[PDB]
Amino acid sequence: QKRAIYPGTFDPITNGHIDIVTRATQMFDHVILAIAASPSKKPMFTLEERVALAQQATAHLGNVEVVGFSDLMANFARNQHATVLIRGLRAVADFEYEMQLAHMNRHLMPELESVFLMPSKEWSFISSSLVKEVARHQGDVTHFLPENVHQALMAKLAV
Amino acid sequence: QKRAIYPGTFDPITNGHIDIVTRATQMFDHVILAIAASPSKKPMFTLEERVALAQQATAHLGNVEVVGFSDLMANFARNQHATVLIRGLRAVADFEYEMQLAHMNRHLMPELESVFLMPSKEWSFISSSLVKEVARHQGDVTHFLPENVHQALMAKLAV
Amino acid sequence: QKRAIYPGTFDPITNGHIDIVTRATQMFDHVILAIAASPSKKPMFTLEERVALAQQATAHLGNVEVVGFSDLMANFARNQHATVLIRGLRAVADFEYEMQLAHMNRHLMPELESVFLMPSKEWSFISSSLVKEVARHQGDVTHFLPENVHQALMAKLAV
Amino acid sequence: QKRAIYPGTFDPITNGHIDIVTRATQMFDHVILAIAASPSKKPMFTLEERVALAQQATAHLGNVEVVGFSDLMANFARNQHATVLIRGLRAVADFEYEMQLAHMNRHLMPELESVFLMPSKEWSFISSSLVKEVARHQGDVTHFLPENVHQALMAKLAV
Amino acid sequence: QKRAIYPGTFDPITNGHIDIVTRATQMFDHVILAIAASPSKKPMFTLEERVALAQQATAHLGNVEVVGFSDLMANFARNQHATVLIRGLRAVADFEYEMQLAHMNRHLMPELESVFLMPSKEWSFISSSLVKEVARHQGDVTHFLPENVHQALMAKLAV
Amino acid sequence: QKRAIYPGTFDPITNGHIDIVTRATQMFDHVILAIAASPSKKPMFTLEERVALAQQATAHLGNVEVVGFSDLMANFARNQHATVLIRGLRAVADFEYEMQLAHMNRHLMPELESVFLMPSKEWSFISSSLVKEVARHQGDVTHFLPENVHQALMAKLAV
Ligand SMILES: Cc1nc2cccc(O)c2[nH]1
Ligand SMILES: Cc1nc2cccc(O)c2[nH]1
Ligand SMILES: Cc1nc2cccc(O)c2[nH]1
Ligand SMILES: Cc1nc2cccc(O)c2[nH]1
Ligand SMILES: Cc1nc2cccc(O)c2[nH]1
Ligand SMILES: Cc1nc2cccc(O)c2[nH]1
Ligand SMILES: [Cl-]
Ligand SMILES: [Cl-]
Ligand SMILES: [Cl-]
Repeated sequence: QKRAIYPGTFDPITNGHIDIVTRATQMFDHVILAIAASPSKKPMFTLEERVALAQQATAHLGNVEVVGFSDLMANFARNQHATVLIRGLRAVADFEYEMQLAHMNRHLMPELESVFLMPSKEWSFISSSLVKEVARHQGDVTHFLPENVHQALMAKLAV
Repeated sequence: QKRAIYPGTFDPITNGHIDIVTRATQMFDHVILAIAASPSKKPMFTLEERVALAQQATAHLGNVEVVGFSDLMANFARNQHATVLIRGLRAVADFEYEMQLAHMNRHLMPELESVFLMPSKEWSFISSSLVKEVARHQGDVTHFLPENVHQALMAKLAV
Repeated sequence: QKRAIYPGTFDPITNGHIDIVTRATQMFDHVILAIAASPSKKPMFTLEERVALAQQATAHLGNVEVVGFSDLMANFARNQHATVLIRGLRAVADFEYEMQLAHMNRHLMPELESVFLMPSKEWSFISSSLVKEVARHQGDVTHFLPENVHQALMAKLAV
Repeated sequence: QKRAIYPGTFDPITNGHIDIVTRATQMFDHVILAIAASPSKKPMFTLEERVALAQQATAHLGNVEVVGFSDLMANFARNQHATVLIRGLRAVADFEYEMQLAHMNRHLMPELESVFLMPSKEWSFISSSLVKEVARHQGDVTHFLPENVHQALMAKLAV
Repeated sequence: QKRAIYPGTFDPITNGHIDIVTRATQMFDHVILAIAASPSKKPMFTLEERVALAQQATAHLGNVEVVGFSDLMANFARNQHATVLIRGLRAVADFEYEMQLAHMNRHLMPELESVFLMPSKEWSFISSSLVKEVARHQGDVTHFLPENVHQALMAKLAV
Repeated sequence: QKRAIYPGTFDPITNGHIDIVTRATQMFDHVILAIAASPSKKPMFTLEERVALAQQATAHLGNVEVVGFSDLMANFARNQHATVLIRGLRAVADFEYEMQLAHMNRHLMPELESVFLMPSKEWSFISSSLVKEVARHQGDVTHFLPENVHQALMAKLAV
């Protein structure tokens, strides 16, 4: 009945993302983990890779649905019959950008309510960007990623 | 099914608060607007005034319950069987303090989720303290308050 | 007599920019809207496009002069006999970068005073970057741009 | 023609304030240095002390007028026929509070423009409160104050 | 050879403080844990209580010296022949205020270097004030304090 | 005996960097100025150029060692037997990113203590990026760079 969308680039999905979507499923009946194509960010993993990684990483959560999209997130939320948009908040830079996004999304879809969750202390200082940078220099990021994602990141960089 | 609390001092309740609680009622089945006694900040309105003002200002919202409390926010939420704690986010200063409170509340009550809502642009720059400061110095705050609150504030300041 | 420069990339000029330059004209006798070439930012519109867009968008303001430039803004301000440099302030990230810029410009031209204006609430959460991103995904940005700019942005993306 | 007000508590006026008001006088025809009674913060110097100190410290500026006021900043600016309100910006904490005040002042007096000036690097880390705190604890604040203010502060602290 | 001071009110000392001072002892030969009398903030524990609590809580650290002081931090560091001043950084609000203090301390004592340490994620969201606030309102703060401090806090709050 | 690493891209090294490393040498017995290859940032100067520039710029400091590296900084610090990692803190954006880095480095090398220094007021608003931008537009940056670096930057841009 209550449907929420959790959009992001998820390049790749981290334990921080896993924490947020898990909390979302404890709050709403159905959660769409929505992976934006984000070509402007030149992602390391293709959209199809990121969807598969997230599907495996969230298979244990019964009310999570992983979908990729290139639409405007506001339209995609409407077309998923979502009335809640989930984002995790990490730092001041996040907050300020999320504010901009939320006000734009409110303009585009006024009945879509943006709600923010604060991550666990364990994940409050990591990001996909940071994890990739450490991995690019062969540092150990097993603690920060789902097993399947760590394998795929290692495999990716080994090529 | 989902019970949420929206705690604060509400000294007095503003249109920013009304915006946040209205958004909350569109998200959750039952919202407790929880008014802290907050003696340490020496509020302008008494607790009984603040509760009465907030009840009148939210009477049109069918699933809002206005309740006073003097306990720790987490203790009151636990006793009310609430699993969601609503907070509005205004500025960076908000965010950092709310981050603190959220991590403390997660420690005190792990089954309580803190969710942050974003106010309309219309109310993004006001607070109870700013409204009181302007009104005390003979500025016009009509636009920022429910009618009943505006009347009570004028009466208060006329001493 | 009092001459001010309002420099920026204006890729493209938004209603937020229009608000700032309009306020500038209410404060100073002559305002130079100065469009930096900004090749490092790889702008969507060429400098000649951006100048024409801004000229049309500000034609109703009698004391606005639109000029493009690739010089150091401090030298360009001196060569325009400007003693005030206008910038609009939006978020914390803006403020911190504008501070850096102002201190550098003060080093380069000590008699050029940098003054900052805060935008209307309506435009406090938009930017050229955000508007382009929404438009790239076919979202409606008519509310955020001058008519001529919206047409040109639509036309640009339709190719 | 252009009348600007520079309001504050100036308890006491520092070289940071002198820097800001000096820059203002180079921008606008007439600058009112407006000293708030500010009883709620319990100032160290009385209003008559603060006005006298500021007058002496700005006597070399021909187009500065030092005036005390107890009204709302917007009410005083309106009554003084000022169309510019000067504020100095120091840090992020400044910025966010000044943003609030600016939006409130625009609501209260739309014909009043808030303009923000940036202090010299020399004064970017001081405030009246910090200076008083250092001086009270037997630290050297000579570098941060006009001579007349430094003398009065020593006299005050000798009690 | 290197003497460092770690000043604060420590009202009361928390596991965050213990973390910072422990890291300091691993960096410098001798660390003075300097407890400010700080009457202006009206501390919950007296100075003699705060010193006694901190001594017990740091007895396992061989190169820590706990000392009370009522002078300016810079004056005390000079008199203790310390050339390093330790401060912990928690949030953005910390950072900006510490930046101020550091620039003032460099002016007052140029031969004193301010170094900023970062607390563990475990303690990154707590402070003495937050701990007192939670404990006063019947919240569990056992995890955040040394055992001896927890006992003294309970005793204090039982009044 | 006490060994510290000061890592960064140093593209090119500025007087701000010189201030930080100089302060580091006043605090620790041996300082490794470590220049990260940073190919993702597409540096203006090659690693070998940046090392030579930094060597010349720090030749007057007896206990500075300039080394380039492409390793993970945490591993490089271990392999240099460094137990302190120095970073200068400039703005809020710096602080938030440095926090992320420090927590990651603590995960990778728990006995490596990250310590932050606040730069002199003179250099608190400059960066390699800003200096390059001014130089690209033929503005005078002699005040911000060591002589040898200014020459090399001029030479670079003259080609
Ligand atoms: C892909 C995408 N970028 C956006 C930016 C703002 C609002 C939206 O709905 C957006 N969707
Ligand atoms: C009254 C009150 N102060 C708090 C501080 C932290 C957490 C809480 O739940 C609190 N409740
Ligand atoms: C194009 C341009 N970038 C600048 C950076 C700093 C100062 C200036 O005057 C600048 N002009
Ligand atoms: C004394 C005073 N407090 C204010 C708050 C907001 C706006 C104003 O103009 C104010 N004046
Ligand atoms: C007690 C005290 N307040 C201070 C403020 C600035 C610098 C210092 O060294 C201080 N010490
Ligand atoms: C080159 C490099 N990037 C890093 C990011 C995090 C930690 C490290 O140790 C790093 N080293
Ligand atoms: Cl209380
Ligand atoms: Cl007052
Ligand atoms: Cl004190």
